[PDB]
Amino acid sequence: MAKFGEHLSKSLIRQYSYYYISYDDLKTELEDNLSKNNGQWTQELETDFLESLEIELDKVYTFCKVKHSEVFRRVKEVQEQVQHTVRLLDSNNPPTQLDFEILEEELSDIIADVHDLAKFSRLNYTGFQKIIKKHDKKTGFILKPVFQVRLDSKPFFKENYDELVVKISQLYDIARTSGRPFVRQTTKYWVHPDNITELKLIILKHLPVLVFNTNKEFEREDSAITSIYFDNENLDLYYGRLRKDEGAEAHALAWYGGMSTDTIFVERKTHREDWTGEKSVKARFALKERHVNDFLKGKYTVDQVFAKMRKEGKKPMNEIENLEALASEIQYVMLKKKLRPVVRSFYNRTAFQLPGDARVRISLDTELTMVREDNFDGVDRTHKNWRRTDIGVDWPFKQLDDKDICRFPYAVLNVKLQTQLGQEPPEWVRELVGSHLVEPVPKFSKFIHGVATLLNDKVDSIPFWLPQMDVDIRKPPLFDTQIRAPPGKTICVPVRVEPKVYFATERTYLSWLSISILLGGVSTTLLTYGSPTAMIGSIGFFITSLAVLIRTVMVYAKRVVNIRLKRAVDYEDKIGPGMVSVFLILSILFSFFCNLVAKLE
Amino acid sequence: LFGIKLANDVYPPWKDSYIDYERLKKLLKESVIHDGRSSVDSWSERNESDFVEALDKELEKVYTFQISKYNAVLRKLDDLEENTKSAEKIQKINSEQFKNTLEECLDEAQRLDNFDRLNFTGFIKIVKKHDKLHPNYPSVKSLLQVRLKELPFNNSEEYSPLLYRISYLYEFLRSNYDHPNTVSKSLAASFKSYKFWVHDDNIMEVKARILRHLPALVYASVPNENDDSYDPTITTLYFDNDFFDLYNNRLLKISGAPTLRLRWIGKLLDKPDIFLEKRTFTENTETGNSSFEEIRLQMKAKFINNFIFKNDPSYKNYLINQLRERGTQKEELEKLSRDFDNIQNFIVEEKLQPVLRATYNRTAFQIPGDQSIRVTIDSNIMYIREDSLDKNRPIRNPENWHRDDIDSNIPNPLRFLRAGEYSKFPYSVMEIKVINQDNSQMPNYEWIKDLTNSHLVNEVPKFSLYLQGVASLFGEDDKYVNILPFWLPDLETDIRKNPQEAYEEEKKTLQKQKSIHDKLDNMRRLSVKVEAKVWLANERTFNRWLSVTTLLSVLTFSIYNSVQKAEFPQLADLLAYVYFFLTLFCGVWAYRTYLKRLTLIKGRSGKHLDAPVGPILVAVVLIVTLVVNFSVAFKEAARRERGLVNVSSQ
Amino acid sequence: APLLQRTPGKKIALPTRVEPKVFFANERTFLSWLNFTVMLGGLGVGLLNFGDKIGRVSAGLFTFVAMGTMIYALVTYHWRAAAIRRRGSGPYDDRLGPTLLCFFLLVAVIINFILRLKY
Amino acid sequence: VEPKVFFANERTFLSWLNFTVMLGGLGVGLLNFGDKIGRVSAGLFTFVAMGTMIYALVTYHWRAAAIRRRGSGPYDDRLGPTLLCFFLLVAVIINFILRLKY
Amino acid sequence: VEPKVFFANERTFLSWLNFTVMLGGLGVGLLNFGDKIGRVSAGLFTFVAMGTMIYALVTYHWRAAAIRRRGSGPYDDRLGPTLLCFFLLVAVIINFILRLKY
Ligand SMILES: CCCCCCCCCCCCCCCCCC(=O)OC[C@H](COP(=O)([O-])OCC[N+](C)(C)C)OC(=O)CCCCCCCCCCCCCCCCC
Ligand SMILES: CCCCCCCCCCCCCCCCCC(=O)OC[C@H](COP(=O)([O-])OCC[N+](C)(C)C)OC(=O)CCCCCCCCCCCCCCCCC
Ligand SMILES: O=P(O)(O)O[C@H]1[C@H](OP(=O)(O)O)[C@H](OP(=O)(O)O)[C@H](OP(=O)(O)O)[C@@H](OP(=O)(O)O)[C@H]1OP(=O)(O)O
Ligand SMILES: O=P(O)(O)O[C@H]1[C@H](OP(=O)(O)O)[C@H](OP(=O)(O)O)[C@H](OP(=O)(O)O)[C@@H](OP(=O)(O)O)[C@H]1OP(=O)(O)O
Ligand SMILES: O=P(O)(O)O[C@H]1[C@H](OP(=O)(O)O)[C@H](OP(=O)(O)O)[C@H](OP(=O)(O)O)[C@@H](OP(=O)(O)O)[C@H]1OP(=O)(O)O
Repeated sequence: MAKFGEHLSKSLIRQYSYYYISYDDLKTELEDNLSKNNGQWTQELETDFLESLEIELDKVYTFCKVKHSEVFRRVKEVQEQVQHTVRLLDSNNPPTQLDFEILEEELSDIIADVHDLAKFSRLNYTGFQKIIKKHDKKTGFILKPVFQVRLDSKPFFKENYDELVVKISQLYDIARTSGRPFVRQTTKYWVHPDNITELKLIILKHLPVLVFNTNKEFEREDSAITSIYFDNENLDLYYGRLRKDEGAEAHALAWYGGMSTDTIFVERKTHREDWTGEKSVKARFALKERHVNDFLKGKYTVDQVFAKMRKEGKKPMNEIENLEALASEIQYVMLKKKLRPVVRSFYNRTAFQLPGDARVRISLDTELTMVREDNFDGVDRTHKNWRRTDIGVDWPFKQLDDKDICRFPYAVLNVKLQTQLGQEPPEWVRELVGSHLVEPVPKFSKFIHGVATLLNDKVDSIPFWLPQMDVDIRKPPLFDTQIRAPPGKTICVPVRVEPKVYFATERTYLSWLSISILLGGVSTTLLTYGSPTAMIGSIGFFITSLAVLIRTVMVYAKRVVNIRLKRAVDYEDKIGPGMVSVFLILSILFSFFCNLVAKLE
Repeated sequence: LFGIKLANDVYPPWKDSYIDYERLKKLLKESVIHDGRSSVDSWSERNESDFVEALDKELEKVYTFQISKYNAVLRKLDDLEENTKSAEKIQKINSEQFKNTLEECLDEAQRLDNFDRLNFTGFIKIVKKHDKLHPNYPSVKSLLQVRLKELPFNNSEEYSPLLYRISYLYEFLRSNYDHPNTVSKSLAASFKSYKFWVHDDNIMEVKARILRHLPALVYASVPNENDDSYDPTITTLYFDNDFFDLYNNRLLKISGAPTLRLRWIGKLLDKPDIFLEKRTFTENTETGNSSFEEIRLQMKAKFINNFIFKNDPSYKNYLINQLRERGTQKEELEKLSRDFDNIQNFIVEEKLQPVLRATYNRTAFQIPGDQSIRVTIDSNIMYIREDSLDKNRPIRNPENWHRDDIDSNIPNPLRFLRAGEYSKFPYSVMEIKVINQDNSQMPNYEWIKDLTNSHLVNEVPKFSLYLQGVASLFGEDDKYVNILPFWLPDLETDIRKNPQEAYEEEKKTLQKQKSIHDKLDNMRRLSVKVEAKVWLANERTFNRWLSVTTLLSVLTFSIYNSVQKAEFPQLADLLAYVYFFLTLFCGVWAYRTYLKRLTLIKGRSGKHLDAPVGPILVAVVLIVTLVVNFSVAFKEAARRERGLVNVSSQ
Repeated sequence: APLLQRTPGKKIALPTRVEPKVFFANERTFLSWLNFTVMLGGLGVGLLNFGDKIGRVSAGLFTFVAMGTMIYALVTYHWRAAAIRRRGSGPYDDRLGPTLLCFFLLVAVIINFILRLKY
Repeated sequence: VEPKVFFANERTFLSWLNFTVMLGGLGVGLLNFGDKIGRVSAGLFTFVAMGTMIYALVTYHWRAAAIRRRGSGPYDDRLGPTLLCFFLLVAVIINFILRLKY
Repeated sequence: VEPKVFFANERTFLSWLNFTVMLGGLGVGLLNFGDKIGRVSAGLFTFVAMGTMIYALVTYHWRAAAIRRRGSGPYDDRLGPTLLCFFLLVAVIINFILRLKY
């Protein structure tokens, strides 16, 4: 797949690049020395290679010690600063959210440095072991004992960095609790099953695995995530999410694990938008399964949902009121719009992320199926229940009818990057997302895909990826406008407009308007001051001015209306220039012709 | 008291050579019995010297017998193997003679194994007792350990080479003819488990060698009601009865011996999930694996007492009804009911009750979706005595399933423990599981082979947390435990090894075992920017609005100052008025929308940065003004053309 | 396909972003040349409809320049639009155009000066 | 070093010179073709145009020095358009009422 | 080919050409309709317009050639705009002085 030197070159951030082991250099030296001596090894070659190894080991040990001391100093200083900040809360000037967020940012930087340093030390130890194994395998001399003693005498790897991560996470939690009153980029990719394992292995060389099990076992049902989505009979919310509207809501009841889980998360996603950009606000609260049905009927009052949360008192009142307002809004929307379960989105998610480090997070969702929950065809799939009890998490649901289930053929890779300004995403991520193992499909939605595939007969507007599900996305290791919407179901792609266009659309308007004024300035001048023969040319200039004004008004009213509603705007003007040129030239001809005919006729 | 067990388990022909454990117990207790009314230097140097002499005689006799019969049966096996060559002699092998020899050899090997087991238990007990009652005098563990080192077979709970040779020779005899079969006493997706003790100083290195191949698993808490400790402490409360039947059966390698425990994480005050787990390892002669079966039930702390003490089948019905209301399928409920009945009957028949608690931290390495290799390291292992065997002063209430002493809100409950109620395990425990589903050899797992033979670990075959806990907490008491694990005389020594000696003295064992394995194989084969840009755009748009305003003003004042010279002064004055109002509106609207958009850019909120009302009204007003001017210039005020009148005639 | 294009090395056709700046540059260039044309044509028609004999004769000297720059603006705008619709580019075609138009405008101005001062 | 910013500065100067040319053209036309009352409207308009051109020249020179030395920084250009809008409105109103009065 | 610098240079030349054409048109309007003083002022304004026209054209060609050679053009424009503003001011004041005198 890749050689170790490439792995070292790929795992650096230009700060540990120079100080990595020169694995390629040692390998080349060993191979060349073996070749030059006719495959043989002697004591002088052994001493030379040992000198090279000792120089590399001293460099690595020195850099590791320097970084270890620096990280300890930073941890001590930030711990003292956090303690002082906590103490200052009793003073007459609280440190406030700015100071607390500065502390949080510094703690995040320390976590990143600790993780990078631990990875660097581990990779260097791996390289040393590989070099020693290659040596005592290729030649007839054994170097494992002596170099093991040297490595023990310079132990850049015997450093427990887990304690540092625990301490910095504790400091971060304390800062977040006591303070409570970068650029983020998330992308979605399709992974063919044949390319799954390899892909997974790559992510396993850079990030650990989150296990939702107390015994750290990989049980079948632990990774299962299920989510029921809610819609009207008219699929109002599906169109609202497809056409990215302001206030577009997505209501779901999700849960984790098998169907013995008694905590169902009521979630709402709201699409907010300003000229700055589009954002999604997610708000969810946990509700005991037993009451979920009643909560959907209005029989379970919001105060009953958060009665014990207030009774315990281990929750700030601001959070309690926020959750109460969220629950009230969700229940009111469900009762008003008459929402019903439509699609269940089941999948198994494997999450890779370093503890306390949010720079790179990866979620691989496999076995993604979407089951039909609604009764729009007259078949009662959910017998007065918020979910279908005919199926659980028993993939691939062999008991379902073929019409009710859409088994998504690929897996979904969700890459979330949180990169502070001034740096860039790590190299391994960059070559992971641009390799042949993934197929970038931005804005893929499991709810939209499920509704479009299962309720296709009731849908007259489909996402862009739907008519492309038969495309083979496998690519060899290293322009298409024929994607036509099916008959009667137009592909919907909302078009977002750059803020500067909002002024450019105005700019040209004024640039036209002024010109029309000039033409009007002529047309009036030849009417109120012009002689009766000048009114003849004023006729043409008047026609030209009116045409220019009307064209300008209609063009830019249409442009404003189409920049709203997120419609595609044709920015090429193929009528205005030619029309104004012809009209102006003909007006000048008409004026000159009138004067000349007055002269000669 | 293990003296009665020694007497009852006396093999008469060897009756002389058993440890006289009662006699050593009497020399130890003579300091209390003798001079019962004078506690002044009861244990003098002469008493210590006599005790060491007696221990020396007992060690010499017992282990001389053990080595003598070990070598004698080895000679018998050599005489049986001398026929494993010279194919002509192989064809002449008498099956009955070989069968009888193998039968006698395996019976003798089993007898020697029992001999060593009880005698080792007795010697360990007496050594620990002497160490405990006499701390001011030197430890007698050294002599026992030295005599253990003077043994041609390392006692580490693995099957002795006797049985390996017996199985080989049975296979050879069956390969020869297998016509009269053999006796029933012949003993032969597979997986294999390795267990190591790792010193703390080596931990950080060892994990590295694991993290090269396997990713580390990070415990992520399942989202719960609060989702609108970095790494927990796993606690396992192991059950057992009064006679310690489960411990004895698991220590004696009886196939199907189960272990029952209650497992959770964190503190019980949090109300964590509690799992009652029955774990069983089965190893049948006809099989070639160690099939593992685990039956777990998620219990509730309210129902545990009645479930495990009163034999109340109410929690079963409660959980089944709850899960059925949650929609759980009928087959899952049937399996759950079967598990409930099985565990309840097991507890009731075996009369089990919580015995000891073990708390540790678990780190796991495994590739997701790949069961081929798993590594598990348990650190910070601590055992707490939770038994109710002391009738006068029970450690925990016999009607309660856990100790209330160490489960309170006091933030150091561990002070409640007294001497003998707790024990800390000094080394980390590593378990490597290899699921060899295929029947072939090991598919490129040489790093496990490196770790196992490395200086960084100490392999302890058949190790178990439960067995070690029982040995450390209840082993010193003869009233409860009468058998001890063979790995006990290894915790006291330093398991660390010299890295240079890894290929000077650790390669001694490494290459000895390597020569053993290759010779075995051989013989078997023989067998921001956006904000700034938009701000500038707003500036320029205001500039262009001012330009349009200036143009309209120029037109306005040009016609206003010449209205008198116009052919139609009334129309010119009306045009000047209209254009003056247009200029005023253009200026005021330009400034107003400039301010509004500036507020929107600095206050970065707002759906759109457009304002079509002003442009539209300006343009329509210009159109209306031009049309009105044309009409007045060609109607009543300037009547020359009602319809189409003007022609090319002036 | 509502603006669905496939990137060179991938298999799924994704929505593509069109850049209106390219069209806006063409519009602005044409509008600048149209300001030239409108102002010169207004001067010409004003001279023709309100000037004396000399002014009436000299009105053509600016009308012709206005027509030349209008034709040049339309032709250049359409050619640039055709270029951007396929590949773009084409900057090395507006050197002799502006120079010739400035030369003709200066010649017309000097000719107007000559008929004004001489007569 | 950066032609684009220099060209933008010159384009801004010429954009202000557009206002100067329009207002000064109206003023000069009134001066050479107007009556007595129009000839002071001419003076007011040409004063506004003169101020606009002088402000444009000073701002152009200052911005040229700034771009030559440091680079960028157009965030301080807010007062000029505001004063120009105010002066345009007040001059237009004053001239209109002065012509209407007489 | 990167004609961004060329396009910016063309935009600057077109702004200069807007200014010069507006000045020339207003001067020609002053010529054919004004009196002797009006004609003198028209001559001055047309001189300014045509001088700035030639300046802008020559500078545009030179800047394009230098961009082709190096990528940047002459930037001695701390004088050009200054002289243009100066001559505009002198022309307006001369017209006003002639009008006041007569
Ligand atoms: C595109 C360029 C034109 C627009 C640029 C300015 C934009 C704003 C538009 C302003 C329009 C001005 C309205 C008329 C101003 C007063 C004219 C007047 O008093 O005429 C009386 C006199 C009357 O002429 P007359 O004596 O032949 O009238 C005969 C009628 N009896 C017999 C009763 C007298 O007209 C003129 O002398 C000149 C009028 C036209 C001015 C010449 C245009 C030159 C272009 C540069 C000047 C720009 C301002 C004028 C624009 C006119 C465009 C054709
Ligand atoms: C800093 C900038 C400096 C100034 C820039 C250059 C200014 C040049 C001055 C231009 C004057 C244009 C005069 C047009 C002809 C006058 C009409 C006339 O005959 O007078 C009628 C009437 C009177 O006619 P009269 O001739 O019978 O009056 C008799 C009185 N005596 C004897 C004194 C002459 O005059 C007016 O009231 C006209 C009002 C003034 C018109 C000013 C128009 C300015 C328009 C500028 C807009 C520019 C937009 C783009 C234009 C591009 C070029 C086309
Ligand atoms: O290319 P390298 O990074 O130097 O490592 C590879 C290979 O590992 P990878 O395939 O993961 O790169 C093996 O490295 P180790 O497992 O020993 O650490 C090793 O093969 P062996 O196990 O047989 O030693 C050896 O391959 P070989 O020695 O057979 O040539 C070597 O490949 P190169 O030596 O060609 O670089
Ligand atoms: O990270 P978030 O701000 O919470 O946005 C989430 C996130 O996806 P994106 O980051 O790409 O937008 C979800 O993925 P997970 O949180 O489950 O890992 C995704 O899920 P889907 O792929 O099913 O759409 C959907 O959030 P949710 O799962 O709650 O529906 C999405 O919000 P968007 O709809 O805006 O993409
Ligand atoms: O008996 P407890 O130890 O106090 O636990 C109960 C139990 O919770 P669980 O369902 O999760 O086991 C109740 O449900 P039941 O099984 O007894 O029916 C539940 O009741 P509600 O969810 O309906 O409110 C809740 O509250 P309650 O104390 O009223 O029984 C809870 O109590 P805790 O908050 O103390 O855990």
